[PDB]
Amino acid sequence: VQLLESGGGLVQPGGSLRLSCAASGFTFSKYIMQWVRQAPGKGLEWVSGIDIPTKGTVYADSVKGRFTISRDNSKNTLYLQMNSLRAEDTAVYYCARALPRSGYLISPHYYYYALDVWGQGTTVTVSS
Amino acid sequence: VQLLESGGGLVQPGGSLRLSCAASGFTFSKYIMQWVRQAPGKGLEWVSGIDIPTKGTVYADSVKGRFTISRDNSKNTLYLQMNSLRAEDTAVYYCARALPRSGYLISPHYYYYALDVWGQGTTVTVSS
Amino acid sequence: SVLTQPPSASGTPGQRVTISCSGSSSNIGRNYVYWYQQLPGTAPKLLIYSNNQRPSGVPDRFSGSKSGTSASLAISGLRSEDEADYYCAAWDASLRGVFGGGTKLTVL
Amino acid sequence: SVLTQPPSASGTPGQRVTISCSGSSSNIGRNYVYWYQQLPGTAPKLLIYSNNQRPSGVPDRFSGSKSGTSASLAISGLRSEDEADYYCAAWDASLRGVFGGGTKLTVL
Amino acid sequence: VVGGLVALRGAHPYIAALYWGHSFCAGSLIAPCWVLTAAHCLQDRPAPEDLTVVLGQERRNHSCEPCQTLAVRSYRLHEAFSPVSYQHDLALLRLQEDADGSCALLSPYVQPVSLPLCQVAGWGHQFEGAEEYASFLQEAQVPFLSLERCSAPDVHGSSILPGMLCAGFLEGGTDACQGDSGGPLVCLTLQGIISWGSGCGDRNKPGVYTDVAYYLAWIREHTV
Amino acid sequence: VVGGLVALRGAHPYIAALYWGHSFCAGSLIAPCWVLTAAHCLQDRPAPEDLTVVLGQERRNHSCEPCQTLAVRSYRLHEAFSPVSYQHDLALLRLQEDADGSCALLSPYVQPVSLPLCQVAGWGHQFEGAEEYASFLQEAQVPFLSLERCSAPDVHGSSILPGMLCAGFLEGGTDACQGDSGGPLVCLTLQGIISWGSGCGDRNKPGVYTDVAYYLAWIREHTV
Ligand SMILES: *[C@@H]1O[C@H](CO[C@@H]2O[C@@H](C)[C@@H](O)[C@@H](O)[C@@H]2O)[C@@H](O[C@@H]2O[C@H](CO)[C@@H](O[C@@H]3O[C@H](CO[C@H]4O[C@H](CO)[C@@H](O)[C@H](O)[C@@H]4O)[C@@H](O)[C@H](O[C@H]4O[C@H](CO)[C@@H](O)[C@H](O)[C@@H]4O)[C@@H]3O)[C@H](O)[C@H]2NC(C)=O)[C@H](O)[C@H]1NC(C)=O
Ligand SMILES: *[C@@H]1O[C@H](CO[C@@H]2O[C@@H](C)[C@@H](O)[C@@H](O)[C@@H]2O)[C@@H](O[C@@H]2O[C@H](CO)[C@@H](O[C@@H]3O[C@H](CO[C@H]4O[C@H](CO)[C@@H](O)[C@H](O)[C@@H]4O)[C@@H](O)[C@H](O[C@H]4O[C@H](CO)[C@@H](O)[C@H](O)[C@@H]4O)[C@@H]3O)[C@H](O)[C@H]2NC(C)=O)[C@H](O)[C@H]1NC(C)=O
Repeated sequence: VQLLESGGGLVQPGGSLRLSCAASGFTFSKYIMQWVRQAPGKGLEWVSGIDIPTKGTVYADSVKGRFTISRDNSKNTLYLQMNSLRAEDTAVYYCARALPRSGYLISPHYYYYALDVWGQGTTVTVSS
Repeated sequence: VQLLESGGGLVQPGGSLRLSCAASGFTFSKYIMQWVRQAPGKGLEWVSGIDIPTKGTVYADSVKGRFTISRDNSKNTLYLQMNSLRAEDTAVYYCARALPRSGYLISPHYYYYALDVWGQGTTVTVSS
Repeated sequence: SVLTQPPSASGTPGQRVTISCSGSSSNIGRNYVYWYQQLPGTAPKLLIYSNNQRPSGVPDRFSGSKSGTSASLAISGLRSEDEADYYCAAWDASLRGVFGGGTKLTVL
Repeated sequence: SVLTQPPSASGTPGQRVTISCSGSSSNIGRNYVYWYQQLPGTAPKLLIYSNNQRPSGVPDRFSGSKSGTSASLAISGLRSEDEADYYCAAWDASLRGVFGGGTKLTVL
Repeated sequence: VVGGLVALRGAHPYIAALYWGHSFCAGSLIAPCWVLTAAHCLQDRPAPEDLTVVLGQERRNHSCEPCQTLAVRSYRLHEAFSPVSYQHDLALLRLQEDADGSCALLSPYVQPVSLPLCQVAGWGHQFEGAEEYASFLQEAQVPFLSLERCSAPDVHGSSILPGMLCAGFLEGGTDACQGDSGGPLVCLTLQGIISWGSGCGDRNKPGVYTDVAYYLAWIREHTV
Repeated sequence: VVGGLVALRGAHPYIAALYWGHSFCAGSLIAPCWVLTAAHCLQDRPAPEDLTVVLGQERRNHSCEPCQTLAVRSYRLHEAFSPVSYQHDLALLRLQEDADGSCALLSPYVQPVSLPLCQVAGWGHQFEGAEEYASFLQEAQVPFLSLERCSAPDVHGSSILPGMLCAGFLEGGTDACQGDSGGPLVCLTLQGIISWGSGCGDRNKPGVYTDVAYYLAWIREHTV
């Protein structure tokens, strides 16, 4: 089980950028895929999620209307289209998975809605 | 879960007798039904079994060809037709159930091929 | 098939006694072992299944082990309520459940 | 939603420290709480899920509890390898996973 | 239902069977055009045109003379349902009216259950790791458990949220299991919806239901 | 298969799917007219006319162009199979010849596996209490475990009888599960038949197989 992020770099303010998260070692269909960003010297911040039950796609209010998260299940990869990147979007963007809850039984073997596996992280710099 | 035996009594040697075991509180279709006899002052002795996997009906050598075990699943009852009852067939006849093994998984909840539930026992006397 | 058990055993309350069962390669060494307890005038009660597993309601002080063609039952923290008949059980090649001779456990 | 955490915490090796998380009735009092540890320069690591459950590989010395709108994480048998960032997590009414501010645990 | 018994032919005329794709769960006829089930049955949000409702049934997915097959006009998950915690785990199915506006025909085998010695029924697993559903509809007697016993640290702790209830034994044995989701708990009145449980018939782990009396106003508002 | 992965379309051409009634399990094509499976699959002894064998398949019970449906002439459970202990847990299926005496047509997707880095495959439960079978054929890498580790008191003790073997991890995770019975363990040669296991992916409880090399003479004698 491995997650690999890519697409980070230096962007001018107001620009655009797209992130990628390649997945290996697990079925990229039974898990919720998320973006979490780590601004330098700050804490974690949940950005986006996909295939969340009772929802289609959830965005944080700070990135709503500018960020788009999508999947390519055939390529086993996760995308994050970031537009209108303002100054405080600088962070280390993480890609993580969470197992959704399915039916009657909850088992200690399976870790529901917990971010058990993360990626290394890709650095996004928005500076002029 | 309850098992009730009936049909015991005093029989002349060479006679015939039929035992009954009414079942309640459990499905009389998913369990192996057995007869075990307790001769006075002796130990246990397995007599007959029905719906044993890979077999149809198993008899002890001491009762083979004289005893017939059968079911009435609609009546939830178990029978034991005893014929040519000789002298050392005197015993307290017990009716018990055992859960068969089904597939890949063995669970601590379910007690496979173990005689977990018995009956009170019915007394058979073969004397002249 | 047949299973060999000591005719009787004795013990003092609070002690630990062992009931042993001896079999062959067709019943015990090839299959599980089961233990049953029978108080006088009552039906047998399941104690051990799968050579080491206890049904719910049976105290942890009853222990069973299997080693090849021999099986044993241990009763630690012996009480006066353990005076009963103990039988080992198995199934032979043609299924056909088999019982041991039985052991008279006495609590002195 | 937002979760409130102390900025930092301190401890001596072998001691027991507690990390507390404070929330509202829409995230913590209405849903599970999760804990993550992040060493410097590394990705976060799952510590606690379902307010008290540990993933395999996490030592038993990490304990989590939830009581209403507040949650806490305890680290007993503190070692020098526990110097990390600790975050509480939850999901709000519109799912949308929420993270706490983070606590700087120092091993002195 | 682990540790249960085969129900009689006309024992639970209010139970409903829901089919879509390869997925199945149960429900409760609370009105001629209304079936009440669990919100987590339909949390993947299938189309209402993909849903099949069978009323009057005894064997799972077997045709019978009293069986009644119906389509679903629409369903309404609870607006506050949490897929993470399974709180507000209830949904309402609206059945499809025929030409003369009759959704379900009442019969000795099809009959709605009233809204507010408890009994649980379903076609779920009869054993904890069962490979197949129960062919016959199983039933079981489970006592109602107090909320203080629900929220005990050794039983369920803080997982018990408002709107939930416990039913079963702290010693294990008889309980609901996988495949019983959405099924009825009748004490007759509908008192629970089979919602979730950690294991099937474990000690100190009884099944958790949806307190139907907690959501009476929601049901009355959204069944008009 | 818990903790496994979706197999490729032409990854396991030797795997077979067996259907009768509502029952299902897997197998291994060892010859054009011979399928090797578990004895406990067929311990209730259904009629050979009730058995359906599908070769070349990827989705469970879904028709495909390379799929091949075959009837069963007869099956032979092992004469010493114990339903109590699951020893000698293997059976042989004889497929039905057509007019010109060809049982299975060899193709890139239908191919027998040879008889004597281990891999286990099946359509079983992907989670311990799963409600449905795996739709896609799952695969997993499981190491072979030593017999001394098999018969350890903390792993399996005296339950490991001659003819059995272990495969998987003592830490849990990846393992076989319910629904995988009779499936292959290939290390390619067939080295095991998915036989039994106490739990799915438990710590110190790896899955138990049938040692195919232990029964080579039996297979050679009863496949002539
Ligand atoms: C048993 O479960 C069946 C579903 O499960 C499958 O089958 C079983 C045997 C197992 O193999 C299981 O593993 C499978 O997954 C269930 O089948 C359902 O039966 C109903 C019967 O009414 C079907 O509804 C009819 O559908 C046709 C066309 O269906 C297509 O479109 C729908 C809409 O998306 C798709 O979901 C389907 O897959 C098809 O692609 C309609 O033409 C027809 O309309 C008529 O009836 C309606 C309602 O009465 C009227 O309003 C109309 O005017 C017409 O008069 C039905 O709507 C349903 O498609 C089918 N589902 C599946 C997945 O096959 C079966 O009913 C269960 N039986 C029992 C006894 O419980
Ligand atoms: C999927 O699984 C099917 C079985 O499972 C059921 O269906 C699925 C969809 C689920 O709903 C599940 O829950 C159900 O339990 C399986 O169905 C099988 O398909 C084969 C197709 O060849 C059928 O065989 C044919 O049977 C007919 C008549 O069958 C009757 O008699 C048999 C014998 O006892 C009974 O078992 C049946 O129940 C019927 O009562 C024969 O006429 C026919 O003969 C022809 O073919 C043979 C062999 O090729 C030739 O020798 C002859 O000369 C003829 O040319 C077939 O033998 C089988 O009955 C059927 N079983 C069931 C239970 O329905 C299906 O194949 C699976 N599909 C895939 C892709 O895996």
